[PDB]
Amino acid sequence: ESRYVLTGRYDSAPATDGSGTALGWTVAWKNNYRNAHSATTWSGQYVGGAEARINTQWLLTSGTTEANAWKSTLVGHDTFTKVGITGTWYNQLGSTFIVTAGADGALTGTYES
Amino acid sequence: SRYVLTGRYDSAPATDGSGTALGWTVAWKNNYRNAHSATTWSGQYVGGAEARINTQWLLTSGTTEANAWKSTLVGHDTFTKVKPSAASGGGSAEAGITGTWYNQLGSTFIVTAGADGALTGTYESA
Amino acid sequence: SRYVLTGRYDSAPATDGSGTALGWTVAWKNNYRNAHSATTWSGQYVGGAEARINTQWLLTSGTTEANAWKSTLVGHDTFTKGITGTWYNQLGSTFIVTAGADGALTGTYESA
Amino acid sequence: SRYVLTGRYDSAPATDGSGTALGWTVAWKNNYRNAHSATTWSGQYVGGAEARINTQWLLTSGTTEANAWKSTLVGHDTFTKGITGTWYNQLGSTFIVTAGADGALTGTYESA
Ligand SMILES: O=C(O)CCCC[C@@H]1SC[C@@H]2NC(=O)N[C@@H]21
Ligand SMILES: O=C(O)CCCC[C@@H]1SC[C@@H]2NC(=O)N[C@@H]21
Ligand SMILES: O=C(O)CCCC[C@@H]1SC[C@@H]2NC(=O)N[C@@H]21
Ligand SMILES: O=C(O)CCCC[C@@H]1SC[C@@H]2NC(=O)N[C@@H]21
Repeated sequence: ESRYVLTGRYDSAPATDGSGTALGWTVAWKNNYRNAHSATTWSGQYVGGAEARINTQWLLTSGTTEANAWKSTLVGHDTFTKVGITGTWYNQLGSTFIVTAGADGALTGTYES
Repeated sequence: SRYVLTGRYDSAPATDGSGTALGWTVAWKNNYRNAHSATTWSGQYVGGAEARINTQWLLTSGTTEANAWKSTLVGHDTFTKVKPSAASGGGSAEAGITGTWYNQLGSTFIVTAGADGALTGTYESA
Repeated sequence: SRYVLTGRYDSAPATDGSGTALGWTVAWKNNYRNAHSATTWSGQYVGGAEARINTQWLLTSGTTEANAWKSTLVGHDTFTKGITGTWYNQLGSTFIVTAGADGALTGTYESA
Repeated sequence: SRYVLTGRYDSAPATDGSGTALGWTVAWKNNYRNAHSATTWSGQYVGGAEARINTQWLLTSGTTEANAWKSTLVGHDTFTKGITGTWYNQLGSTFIVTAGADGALTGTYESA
């Protein structure tokens, strides 16, 4: 019930100069049980090493009438650590991110809030 | 040139007049170029008299840690539907979203909405 | 109704056709109401036949730590009426501002 | 190396445990340098043992129309030391502020 489909993209040929790896993904907050009529997108980068991390900023847009569109979108920032990109990650809110990074640049997985 | 996109949309939107929430991502790598960055668009599909996809976006570039404070640009794009621009409105979000769109910069957004929440297609910035 | 705003702007902008960087804050408290929140507009002034102030804004409400993840709204406002004057945006809010030689912005904001 | 800041904050915040909404602006010009940009920080003050100011910010650079699409950076800064005082963020930047009884924020900012 708390898990939702995610899909995204990442730079499958990142710079070799110490730069992180650019990526982003989306969750539409509808599953077979619940629907919040909203979607969040996370835009960020993967930073490998001992303390592998995914540092992001996100936009959460809710479906609204035109009259309420001015307040349709929340903005925030999430940092994820692994429990490379493929794997199970957790953020500071305790949300769980299960992800697979295809060789073609695709991000597929699930998110649980 | 053209880059793959993938994303998600609310496949059972509200019926109270609210728009349909959606989002998608482009990694700016194809087989010809790589900008080492990705943009995510978060927004909603609005139907009716003036169909639009209204978005805010975040463009994150790969950077060193010292430069991570400035890795992300923010902006907003409004998309107008050009193929087909004419619609009765039947088909719900899938029909409303599916097709070719252009934003205020003249970029081209070609997307298919289906399979209960999936968005696929191509993006071409101007 | 009306709220105090204060801000800053680049008092010596490039002359290469670039706009003038600026920003201002409204804390949504006046004598009669308090939404326990503040909006900041970050943007640029573009002078011309039809002068414009193009902005992105962040609206942070005071929240508990538990609700801090959803404390901040983001959006964009475009204002129509160099900087000194009365402007209105696409929601019909009224921005009344004075640009000082020091880079200061002072005025009042009234949201539709 | 310092730049003037001005802003606003909620001078009568909720008493429910909520933080204090605030915002401020820096136009990046002083008497020695001008980056032709402005940053606005929007966020809230959280009192207590370890007080903090948690923010999101927008840095808008003056640009020509063609470059306007990339005019604005977005980020988040967390400051540690009431609001009046000397604060530093996670970059090592220094924020020196005075919170006025009228809801004003006045001070100087120095980026790392
Ligand atoms: O309230 C909704 O509309 C759905 C819940 C979304 C939870 C958000 S997405 C950004 C942030 N990061 C998380 O892990 N959870 C919140
Ligand atoms: O410069 C890059 O790193 C890749 C190109 C980014 C183009 C951006 S994405 C947001 C905005 N909307 C568009 O249609 N184009 C720009
Ligand atoms: O609701 C609040 O917490 C205070 C009113 C906020 C109105 C917002 S500020 C950004 C946007 N631009 C406007 O003119 N109005 C809204
Ligand atoms: O070069 C500029 O355009 C002006 C200096 C910008 C420094 C930025 S403001 C946001 C972030 N937080 C800081 O302490 N420094 C950077």
